[PDB]
Amino acid sequence: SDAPPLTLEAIKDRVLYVLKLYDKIDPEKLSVNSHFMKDLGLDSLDQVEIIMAMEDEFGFEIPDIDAEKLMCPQEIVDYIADKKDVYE
Amino acid sequence: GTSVKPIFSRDMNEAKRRVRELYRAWYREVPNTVHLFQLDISVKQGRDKVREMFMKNAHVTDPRVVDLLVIKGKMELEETINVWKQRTHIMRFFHETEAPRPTDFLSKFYVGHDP
Amino acid sequence: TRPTIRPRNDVVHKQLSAFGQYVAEILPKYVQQVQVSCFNELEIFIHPDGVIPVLTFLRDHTNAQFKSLADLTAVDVPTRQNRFEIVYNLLSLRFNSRIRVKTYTDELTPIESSVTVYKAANWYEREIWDMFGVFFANHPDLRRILTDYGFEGHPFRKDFPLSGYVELRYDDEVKRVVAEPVELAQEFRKFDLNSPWEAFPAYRQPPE
Amino acid sequence: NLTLNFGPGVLRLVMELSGEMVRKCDPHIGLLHRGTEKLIEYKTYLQALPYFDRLDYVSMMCNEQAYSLAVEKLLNIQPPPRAQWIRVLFGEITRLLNHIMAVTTHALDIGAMTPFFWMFEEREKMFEFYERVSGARMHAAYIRPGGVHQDLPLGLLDDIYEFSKNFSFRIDELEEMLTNNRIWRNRTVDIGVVTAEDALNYGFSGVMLRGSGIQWDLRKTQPYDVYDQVEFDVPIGSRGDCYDRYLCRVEEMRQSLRIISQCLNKMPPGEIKVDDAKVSPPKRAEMKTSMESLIHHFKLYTEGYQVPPGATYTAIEAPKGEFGVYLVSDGSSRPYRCKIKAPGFAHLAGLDKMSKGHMLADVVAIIGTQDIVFGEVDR
Amino acid sequence: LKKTTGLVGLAVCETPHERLKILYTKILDVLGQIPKNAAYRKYTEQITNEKLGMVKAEPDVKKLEEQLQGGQIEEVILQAENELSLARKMLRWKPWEPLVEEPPANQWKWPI
Ligand SMILES: CCCCCCCCCCCC(=O)SCCNC(=O)CCNC(=O)[C@H](O)C(C)(C)COP(=O)(O)O
Repeated sequence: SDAPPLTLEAIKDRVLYVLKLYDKIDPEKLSVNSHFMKDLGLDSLDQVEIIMAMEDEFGFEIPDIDAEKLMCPQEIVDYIADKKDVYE
Repeated sequence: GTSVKPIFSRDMNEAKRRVRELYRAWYREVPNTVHLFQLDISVKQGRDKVREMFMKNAHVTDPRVVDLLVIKGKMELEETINVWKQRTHIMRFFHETEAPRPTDFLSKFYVGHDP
Repeated sequence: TRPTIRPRNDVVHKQLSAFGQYVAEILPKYVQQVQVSCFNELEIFIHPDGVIPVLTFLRDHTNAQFKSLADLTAVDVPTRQNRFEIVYNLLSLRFNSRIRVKTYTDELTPIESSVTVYKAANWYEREIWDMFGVFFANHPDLRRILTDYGFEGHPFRKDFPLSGYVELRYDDEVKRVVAEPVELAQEFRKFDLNSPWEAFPAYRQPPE
Repeated sequence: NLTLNFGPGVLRLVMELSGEMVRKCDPHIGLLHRGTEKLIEYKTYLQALPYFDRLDYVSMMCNEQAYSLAVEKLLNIQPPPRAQWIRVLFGEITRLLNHIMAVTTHALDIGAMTPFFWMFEEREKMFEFYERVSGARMHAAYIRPGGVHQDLPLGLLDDIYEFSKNFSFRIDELEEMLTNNRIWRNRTVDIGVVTAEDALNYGFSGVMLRGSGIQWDLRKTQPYDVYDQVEFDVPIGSRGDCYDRYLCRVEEMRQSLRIISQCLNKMPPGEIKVDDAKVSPPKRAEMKTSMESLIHHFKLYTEGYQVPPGATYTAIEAPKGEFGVYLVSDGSSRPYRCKIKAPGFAHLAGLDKMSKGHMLADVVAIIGTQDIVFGEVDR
Repeated sequence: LKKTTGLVGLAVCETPHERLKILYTKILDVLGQIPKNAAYRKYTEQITNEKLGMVKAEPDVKKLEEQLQGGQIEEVILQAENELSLARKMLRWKPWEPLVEEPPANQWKWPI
């Protein structure tokens, strides 16, 4: 158990990298507080695809009930940290 | 008025949730379908075709119709996963042999009498 | 009534009428109509909500014991608000008798599955769903049984065309069987056979 | 626990097996779905008759008879006595044909393959009977909703008698090859055992009932035509397995010989279709001499007869079980709806429960004992 | 006593009179909870009382089989259990109540 603990800085970096690899959001427009619907022009299906990208990047499952409220990368990071039990 | 018996969903939100679940399942399955059937398409265009087939019915505003569509889509997914379809059934979604049909007024005038 | 006319049986007619009134009295929540035809066939017209109770009664009551499900099918009548009528044919071996139960539904109203009453219903319901598009609730596994994989539509509907919408051939460019819009070298010849001068006065409808 | 797809009469079978045992067996059908019931709505009743030849194509005249009985009931007419006797005689000949095919195909699939030839010679002789009466060997279209198409030729009864008096020895050779053989018994005994209550609830009929001890036969409980005028016995099983069903089928062949003998001796004289020219076509000489006969011939062969509105469910004891038709008439010369009930449908639906806890080599035996033809199953 | 009733899966019952009495008394007990005006209750009570008196007035088994018109007392017991199950389910369903709703105006009009 000598592996370094996961930190919200690393969480944000990973989430932003998966956003960058998503080909419908250009890197120059996305921010941690950007909103999927109006700030980026995405509908529900792109949001679902982003959620599955999160699921297979962070190696766990996200129920649909709480997956429909994550609308910005910041609260995605919040949800990951809450399910991950990190401090900083 | 006009009280009707539900199929699965009491309103539009439950139907949308079922639609999202079905879409997630199809999106997960597409790469397995591409590999297992030895198709000549990419995963990207397979998922694009899935998205197009979902968007074909995006105008429906009736929960009974929506969850009947979801039942049919689940039937199709079960047919694909269990490899009950052949490669021909999977490839029928793309119409690679059908000749392109012009939507222009002049072209349809030239070819025949069909509007 | 000389040798060319079918003979009629009054005893069976009376017995079936009596059993129809008996069934209607026992289950007034679901029975809307009872009929006995001139060739001694008893049918019971019920509300859709009573598919499971009525059938269960007819299977389990000591005075009915209709233990065999001979056939389950549907009929499409486009002119009705409820398009499809569902017909159950039941055979009783104890009393050597047959009965028919009818109910109705439309394209969007589910019908309860009767597999828990008769195991034979399973495939029949699948066939109905395959050919008419009637959904059965609580079916163990509802899916197509007669049509090709990925076939669109329900061919036993009246508005479905006889030759369908697609045909199949082998293509050598893509080296597989492909489906294309149907083209017939000879169109099916539609015949107008019905004559004027009605045949049966006993079935004449009021001129409204 | 692996999965096997035994695909391509023609059947696809998807099964899960753990070791040698069969855990689950789902048949996939539709490889012979021709859309017969939709096609029938575009035909007159006479035009629709030949489809029943192709429904269960091992027993043609029996399906013909069932359809004809349904139309007769809707028309409120009755066939003449001689037509009824001819119908029952050819129905028993057809039962012999079907039972030969079923038993010898079962044995061939198991691996015997000699009685197949031995009895297909007899099958060829009965095909000769079919051709002499109708001009066709199998798709006969002989039994019509008014009786039969034509009277028998002048020497047919003698040849039917000559054939039927030697058939018992052929059955005896069959039994000598199969009945007491230890390999056949080991392949058939205690295989596909079904209880009486399960058979009733699963919609089984015919032998699939009588093998489990159920005393039911439609020619005895709900007789049609002249059946109530002939005597015969109903073979009944005791263990409800494949071996008892095989014994029952052999015994029904013998009882069919008995009924055929009775039919040969009591064939009555007279006409062979109903003397009602608004239903049955007139004779050619009458058509060519009389005005009413010409008009009725013209109208019957162009428009067809109108059937009064109504719905019937008519069933017969076909060689494979209860064969039924739900026929709906709207008053015109074309049927509004025709639903065909085939016993093989329910039998194949019950195949899954019949093959629980058996070997892979037993599924073939269960399929053979179910007597499945996919023309009637798919329609 | 006999063996092999003749139907596969139907075992021979020793002492079928006591089984029949117990089943009929259970059926009457269940029917007691149904409203008196219900046709199902009165019809089934009539049938059950008839059969109970028949089995209480006959010690012989073959003569009882002939008199009950069912034959093979084992399937008579099976039918009694089926009736008990139906009585419980029908108490749950309460189908003596008036009709749920009428069909549309021309739902059953044939032809057309
Ligand atoms: C490889 C080949 C694969 C084949 C693909 C098979 C396709 C299966 C068939 C598809 C099943 C259906 O039609 S599912 C029926 C479709 N659902 C609806 O129409 C409901 C109302 N419309 C909406 O909710 C939105 O337009 C919508 C964009 C849909 C949601 O996006 P948002 O809520 O964010 O807004």
